[PDB]
Amino acid sequence: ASATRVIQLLRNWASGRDLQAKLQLRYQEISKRTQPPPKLPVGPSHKLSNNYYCTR
Amino acid sequence: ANVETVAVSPTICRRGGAWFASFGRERNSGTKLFNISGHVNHPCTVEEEMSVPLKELIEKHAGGVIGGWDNLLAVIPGGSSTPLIPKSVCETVLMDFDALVQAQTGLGTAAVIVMDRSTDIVKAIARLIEFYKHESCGQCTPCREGVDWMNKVMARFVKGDARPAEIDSLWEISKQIEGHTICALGDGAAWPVQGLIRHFRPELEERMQQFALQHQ
Ligand code: SF4
Repeated sequence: ASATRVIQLLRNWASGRDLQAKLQLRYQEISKRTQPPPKLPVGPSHKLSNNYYCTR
Repeated sequence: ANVETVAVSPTICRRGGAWFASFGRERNSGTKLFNISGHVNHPCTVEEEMSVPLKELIEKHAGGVIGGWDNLLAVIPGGSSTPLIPKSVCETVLMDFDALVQAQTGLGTAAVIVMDRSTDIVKAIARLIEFYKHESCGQCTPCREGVDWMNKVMARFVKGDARPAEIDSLWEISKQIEGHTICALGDGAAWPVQGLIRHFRPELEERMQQFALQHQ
């Protein structure tokens, strides 16, 4: 937020709240648009034995 | 009829059924030809009574195990199709059908293959599986595919390339093959793998640990 301090105070008084604490517009806090690769585990049926389909 | 079965019938008729019957335990009658090969001092073919103990046979007719009896690692008692038994079982087991069945193996052809403690037990069974892979007639799906599959898995097991879980996988593969084939070659390929897994699982896991260690 680039709003000057007097306008910030006027906004806080008119709203009756601390508006700067919870700003609707989102800045740097949000997650990066580039992320590391995932690994994504597998399910309970990914076994090499004791896994006959007729039991599940 | 097997040649040995045919060739004892005239003698059986001449001397009578009872004479043949006296030898061996009950329901395990007569004499038997034994071929002792592998890690013995005097590999040989001998004739002996049916229910002779395996240790007596090896130490009497074959000259004993190479390097002494304490050097014995394993014995395949009835040809390549019978599961191997470790030394602790071979000490008191008898060489008849019923006793070897009780020992989780078979009398088979009564071909005793002896392996001492210097043997790569995984490699010998892998060679037997390769034999079965090269002898399969290929007619039925379980033998034609699964014996080759087991051969590949055992070739990897020799190096230790696999993971321990695959051991149980291999066991299941053998069970799939066994009893689902037209003839007993599938049984004869599944049984040695089952014997190796039953008695030498630590060796397989230990080899896999070494392979995982050296390859980082
Ligand atoms: S189990 Fe017997 S019939 Fe079937 S493929 Fe093997 S050798 Fe041929």
